[PDB]
Amino acid sequence: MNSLIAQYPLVKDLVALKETTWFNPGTTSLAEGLPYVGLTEQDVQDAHARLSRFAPYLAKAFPETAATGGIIESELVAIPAMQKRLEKEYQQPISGQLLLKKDSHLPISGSIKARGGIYEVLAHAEKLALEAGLLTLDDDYSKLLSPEFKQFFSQYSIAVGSTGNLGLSIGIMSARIGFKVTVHMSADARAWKKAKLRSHGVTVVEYEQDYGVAVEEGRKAAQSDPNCFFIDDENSRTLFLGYSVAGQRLKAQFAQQGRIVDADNPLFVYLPCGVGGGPGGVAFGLKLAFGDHVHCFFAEPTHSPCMLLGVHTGLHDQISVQDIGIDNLTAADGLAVGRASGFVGRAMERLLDGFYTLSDQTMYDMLGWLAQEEGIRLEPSALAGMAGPQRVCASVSYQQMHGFSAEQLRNTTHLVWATGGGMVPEEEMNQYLAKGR
Ligand SMILES: *Cc1c(COP(=O)(O)O)cnc(C)c1O
Ligand SMILES: [K+]
Repeated sequence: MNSLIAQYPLVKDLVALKETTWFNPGTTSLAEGLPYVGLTEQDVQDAHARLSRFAPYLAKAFPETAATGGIIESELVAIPAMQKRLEKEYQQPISGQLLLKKDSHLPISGSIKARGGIYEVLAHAEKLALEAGLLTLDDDYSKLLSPEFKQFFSQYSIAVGSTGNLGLSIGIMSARIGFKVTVHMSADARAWKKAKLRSHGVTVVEYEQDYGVAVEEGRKAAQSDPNCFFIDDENSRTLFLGYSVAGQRLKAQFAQQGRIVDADNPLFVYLPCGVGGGPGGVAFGLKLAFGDHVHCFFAEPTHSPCMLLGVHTGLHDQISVQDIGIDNLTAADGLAVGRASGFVGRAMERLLDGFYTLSDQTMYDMLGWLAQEEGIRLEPSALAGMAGPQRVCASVSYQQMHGFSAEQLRNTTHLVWATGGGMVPEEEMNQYLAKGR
């Protein structure tokens, strides 16, 4: 701990809550890193194909998706006005072009969890219906909307411990399928989230104290309860694969928009990081899409640097931020995770270029500037990636490490991955806007 600090001087900066940037000196080629992921392009394509089978279902189940034929995807937009504002405010040029991926605006649940969380639920539904002999892979999955199917899914239950987007996404999707669903939340969690889940028929259970203990107790009660599936965001490869679908979806958007990614036109992507499933899965999908020419960076609150700590020390989930005296208290509630994933750090470290932290105030400030400059309103967690471009462009050592020429830097695309905000009510959004400077 001080034993850690002695071996890893960077840990002093973390304990001091200093905004920190760590470039990974151990990245590898895609070919060299792939064996360690434990998943393949075929696994990723099976996820695309599964979401395709569900498209006719989703188009009917969630009519908000009818216009996209039941595909759950988000806009890729250019934010050059925000680019200029960031350059002005932090006095660091951003080379090339700044873009924003609006996972904050995915349909159904308005966050990145509309990828992994929804996918997990649909995969579970499909597996059950297939094993029951009620569905085949060639069926029109619209049939899952029937009263008979709703009865069938009601014979199984799903539970989540989440006060945020994971619970919102899993709850909404599971209730529509017809599972019995329970979301376990602290009593202090925002009313609008509980109202929303309840409006969808989700049972929201609240705990006035010992919430973390409550979730562990729920997870154990489910562990030996055969028809309850308690979501495990620390270990689920299915969540990870659901997120990874973003890689080819993004590649297709770049192609449509006429945007090149190659050795002479690198893509740098900046991904907010909680437990690591979301950014890790997205990063894996990106690497399969773009190979060595995409460079991914994870972004965490200074009060919650669990993945940076885990990868930097090589301890991964064997260490928590609380182990080094950091409080895990942050306005970035989607990122307030004290211990990294059970598998993402080891799976992905060879394929991740860097990890950095930013303070709550920095998130609030940028949140305001983005509303002012681009008219896009996000939750604080979804601004973590927005600091990334200037961390990278400021670092000569990173650039020399990878051998970027000034011309490559000029032709770089910087993509900030926005992860939530679209479903946040006006009141809460106004509160976020009031906190920036
Ligand atoms: C889920 C989430 C993330 C990333 O979370 P992981 O726990 O790493 O999968 C980032 N931003 C928001 C708003 C989220 O809800
Ligand atoms: K984190």
